[PDB]
Amino acid sequence: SVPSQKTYQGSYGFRLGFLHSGTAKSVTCTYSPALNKMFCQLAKTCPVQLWVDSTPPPGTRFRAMAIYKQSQHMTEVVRRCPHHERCSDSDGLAPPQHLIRVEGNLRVEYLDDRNTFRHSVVVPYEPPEVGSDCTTIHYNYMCNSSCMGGMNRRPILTIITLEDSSGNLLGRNSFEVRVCACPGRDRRTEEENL
Ligand SMILES: [Zn+2]
Repeated sequence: SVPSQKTYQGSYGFRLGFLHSGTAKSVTCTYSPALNKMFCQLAKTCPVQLWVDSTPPPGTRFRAMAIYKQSQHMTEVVRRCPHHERCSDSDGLAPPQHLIRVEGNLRVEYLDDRNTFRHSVVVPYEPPEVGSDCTTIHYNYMCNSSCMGGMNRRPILTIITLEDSSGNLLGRNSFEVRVCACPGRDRRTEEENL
């Protein structure tokens, strides 16, 4: 039981885009093109852009789900550590076990899969303003990569699926995530190896 991570642009040319924030110490979120990897801080805004070549149907939704990047951990459900699950950081919408939240959207929906037990967060797709190129969603990651009892220093991927009103697959993309105290420093360091 592991969700597919195969990239699939689909009929609407579904792609992800990210801000070009750089690696100065003050950045709270930064994306590495070379590593296809997002470096972000705990509970801080994480902008992800949805790009499409054609506007998807009314009722289209997009879903985010985390899985472990390493094959020997892939079947394990990614969830918050007991400490953070018990933290008083609720937004009144997200379940306490869920790693990924959506910020600033009251139509957000959260799922515990009854069969796979996977967590995911789903949101109604809205097309960009006519003068805009893409739709920006603000995610929050509610555990650090280094959380004891949670991700436990294990790398994760976030999978974003585009789906129709019936939940049929329309598109898929993914990116690796590290949730850390110093995204800029950590990105610059990880790219040093290239
Ligand atoms: Zn944690």
